[PDB]
Amino acid sequence: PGIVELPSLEDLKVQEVKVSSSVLKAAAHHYGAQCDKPNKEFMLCRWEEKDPRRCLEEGKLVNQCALEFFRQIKRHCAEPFTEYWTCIDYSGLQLFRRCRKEQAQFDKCVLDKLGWVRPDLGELSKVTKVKTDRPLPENPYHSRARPEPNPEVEGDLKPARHGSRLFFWTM
Amino acid sequence: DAPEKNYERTMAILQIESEKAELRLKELEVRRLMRAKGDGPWFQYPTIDKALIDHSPKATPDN
Ligand SMILES: CCCCCCCCCCCCCCCCCC(=O)OC[C@H](COP(=O)([O-])OC[C@H](O)COP(=O)([O-])OC[C@H](COC(=O)CCCCCCCCCCCCCCCCC)OC(=O)CCCCCCCCCCCCCCCCC)OC(=O)CCCCCCCCCCCCCCCCC
Repeated sequence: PGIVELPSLEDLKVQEVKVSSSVLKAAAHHYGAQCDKPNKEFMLCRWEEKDPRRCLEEGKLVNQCALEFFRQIKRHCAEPFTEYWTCIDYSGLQLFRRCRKEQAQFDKCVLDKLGWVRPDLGELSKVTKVKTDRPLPENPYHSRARPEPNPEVEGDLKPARHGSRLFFWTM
Repeated sequence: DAPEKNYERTMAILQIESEKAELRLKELEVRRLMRAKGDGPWFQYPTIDKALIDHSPKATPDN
């Protein structure tokens, strides 16, 4: 069959978010609140196109919007964020409940210096609507033509001509 | 019976039996063509109902 089309290695170069998972988990709710729109544009494009190769640029926007998220933490609130993700980082399951006072200090410093409200219980799991300018994929499965069905039954049912027609039976 | 009655009764019998014979030959040919091609209402062995397929957004996108 045909040749698969891989993008170049230059099309895969982006400035990586080189932080650990406890840094991401400590900043997760404010990341979902602030970096909402390009993340949801990317995931809409990702569930609609069903191809990562059709989703690179929006993905780069995700990797563009995460970094601007962290710099805006790193400029203003590096101390409560560091003290909070260290405590998140201690736990082997990375519990939020072990770290509520560092969470409260990080939320206080962020709400004072940046005005970000942490999302309540239920908010980040909502199904949201996304207004994009890319087109809807008309054939996302790349399906070819389907076979035509067999012709249906039509016409009023007349009796059997001369019955069963079984060898000598007249009905 | 009259020769008229037996004669025309015989012709009615011959019409009925010749029509039955032509229809039996057609029945053989129809069964042969439908088993060969599968495009008639007979020999329609089932395939999977596509009303069973889930069309919701799944947990992972590539599907
Ligand atoms: C106003 C509203 C009301 C109106 C009412 C109008 C009517 C008023 C009268 C009411 C009564 C009507 C009766 C029914 C209509 C006539 C049917 C008829 O005679 O068909 C002839 C039928 C076909 O001959 P036909 O000349 O081409 O057709 C004449 C009509 O057009 C026949 O018409 P058809 O072409 O439309 O017939 C359709 C088709 C015509 O037939 C065919 O297309 C051919 C296939 C027939 C079957 C062949 C099977 C062969 C292999 C098995 C053989 C078994 C062994 C034989 C018997 C052993 C002893 C029991 O019939 C069948 O296929 C059915 C099978 C035969 C059943 C006949 C009725 C039996 C009822 C009483 C049963 C009593 C026992 C009988 C003996 C058991 C065996 C039947 O003859 C035979 O098949 C030969 C055997 C005789 C059958 C039974 C005769 C009925 C009277 C029996 C009285 C004596 C009983 C003695 C005691 C018990 C036995 C020891």
